[PDB]
Amino acid sequence: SPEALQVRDAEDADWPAILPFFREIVSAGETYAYDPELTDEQARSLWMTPSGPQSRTTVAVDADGTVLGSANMYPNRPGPGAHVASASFMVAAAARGRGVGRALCQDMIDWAGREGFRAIQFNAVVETNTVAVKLWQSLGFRVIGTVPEAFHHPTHGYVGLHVMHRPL
Amino acid sequence: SPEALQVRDAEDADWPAILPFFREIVSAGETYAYDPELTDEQARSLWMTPSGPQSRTTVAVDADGTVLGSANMYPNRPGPGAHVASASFMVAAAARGRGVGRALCQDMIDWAGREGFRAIQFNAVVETNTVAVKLWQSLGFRVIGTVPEAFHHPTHGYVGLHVMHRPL
Repeated sequence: SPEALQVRDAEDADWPAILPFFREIVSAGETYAYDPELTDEQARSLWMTPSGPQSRTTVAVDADGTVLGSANMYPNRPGPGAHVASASFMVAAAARGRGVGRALCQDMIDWAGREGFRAIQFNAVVETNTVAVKLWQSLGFRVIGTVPEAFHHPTHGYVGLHVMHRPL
Repeated sequence: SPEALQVRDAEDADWPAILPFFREIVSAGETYAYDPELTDEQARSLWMTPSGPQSRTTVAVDADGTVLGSANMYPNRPGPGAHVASASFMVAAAARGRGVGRALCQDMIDWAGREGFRAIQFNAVVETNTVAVKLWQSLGFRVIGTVPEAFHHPTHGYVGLHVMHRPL
């Protein structure tokens, strides 16, 4: 339920529940471009946020504490680009249609605002991932442009990658 | 001269000549967003291409073998995005206006073609860097879109970052 769902900072102990989401996403090959052969520990380094720039990892949990999804958020570029945040999202297949993506992204937008960022950018949103596209649009993001044929989809062939942006 | 200029694979021994270019670019803060405090060896790891995916680092040299500039080139994204190449360029301040950027980029386009890439993408081209923008346009790249106010320029304030693309 919406009432049972919480987005909170990820704890180190949540990583084993997040890892299979990552593996599902690489296997499906429909939403994000990753190296297919990362170690568990390489994936953890990319996803979990170590203490010490303006970065965070969250989990969405149900009322039993079961992890349903996760987000991480960080400056999109360093130095003179660091005022623009970005983020990535993973939702458990079993948890789709429960508003988990929306909750994670809204929480991320609230975080970016309070942390002083001026905007949020998603560098590559697969154009066939229309659930994500439409969800991000509903949360204020727009397509800046689309790089054509930039992603090989297993069913739809070479498809575009949107760059999406939201001011804060 | 054009005749004296060669683009060739970088040798390990060229790195000390390339390092100051990197430092100049970070210091000026006008063209690329980098962490300002990378070690020399972190910069080398980011720039020089180790053996073992579809990546290369070049130097432009004069007839005495003096390094005038450098490029590196690689897949823009892994896995299902790996058919799109990207690249970065650094030209010595003292070597500007000698066609070094053009030579490095043409060589990169020729490489990407022979290595089988389907396109080239530049993720972030500062909109005020019009020498680069116009040069890339002259070599077939177009602006896909511009992320507004994504880069803090020391004179022009918050300015856009173009995403640029060329088919192969």
